[PDB]
Amino acid sequence: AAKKHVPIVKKRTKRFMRHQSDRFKCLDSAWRKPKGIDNRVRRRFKGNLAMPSIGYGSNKKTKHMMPSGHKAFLVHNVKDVELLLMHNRTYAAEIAHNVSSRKRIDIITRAKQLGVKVTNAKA
RNA sequence: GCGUGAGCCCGGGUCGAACGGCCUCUAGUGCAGAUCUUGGUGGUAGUAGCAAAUACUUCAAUGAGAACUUGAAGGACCGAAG
Ligand SMILES: [Mg+2]
Ligand SMILES: [Mg+2]
Ligand SMILES: [Mg+2]
Ligand SMILES: [Mg+2]
Ligand SMILES: [Mg+2]
Ligand SMILES: [Mg+2]
Ligand SMILES: [Mg+2]
Ligand SMILES: [Mg+2]
Ligand SMILES: [Mg+2]
Ligand SMILES: [Mg+2]
Ligand SMILES: [Mg+2]
Ligand SMILES: [Mg+2]
Ligand SMILES: [Mg+2]
Ligand SMILES: [Mg+2]
Ligand SMILES: [Mg+2]
Ligand SMILES: [Mg+2]
Ligand SMILES: [Mg+2]
Repeated sequence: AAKKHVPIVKKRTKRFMRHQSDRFKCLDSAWRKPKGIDNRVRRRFKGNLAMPSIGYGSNKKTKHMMPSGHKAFLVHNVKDVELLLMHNRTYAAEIAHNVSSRKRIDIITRAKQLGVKVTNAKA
């Protein structure tokens, strides 16, 4: 179980999609700030896409925290997962994607010994 | 799943030989436009159309397949500045 923490509030779950990326396939959905002189999104017309702002920033107490209350730490081996020995209530280990199956099993066993949560343990 | 965001990480599939994090150093380093360059691909669309030069028809053979292959017969044109 994670450390006691204030409830996690996101202030927003949507992704801030790029303007007209829904209409043009040459445009990736990744956010781009519209620099056009006449742009309605830039000028903040009612009923349009919202632009990201620092006001959407998450609470400093719960930033980078997954819903279980843990912060993800990427591990590539057993020695990496052993760095979380003193942090099993604040940090959860995420096994790197390019780790072989046997090394994944070793990391999972060591994390079970240490009491460290693994976010992608099932395989 | 994380980040306000650019982005980052993971699960599954495909795949087959290299690759990444951190601190510095470096630059031919970030694209929707430029009637931009090269290449590829659409709707239009099975659409416009394939209509000058009189014209083809019967039987048989060949052949998987015959109006525009061939034989025979008929009907026609060029009509000696052909
Ligand atoms: Mg978000
Ligand atoms: Mg103006
Ligand atoms: Mg090879
Ligand atoms: Mg350049
Ligand atoms: Mg382009
Ligand atoms: Mg531009
Ligand atoms: Mg072109
Ligand atoms: Mg075309
Ligand atoms: Mg037609
Ligand atoms: Mg015509
Ligand atoms: Mg015709
Ligand atoms: Mg004719
Ligand atoms: Mg026959
Ligand atoms: Mg004919
Ligand atoms: Mg005549
Ligand atoms: Mg005559
Ligand atoms: Mg003469």
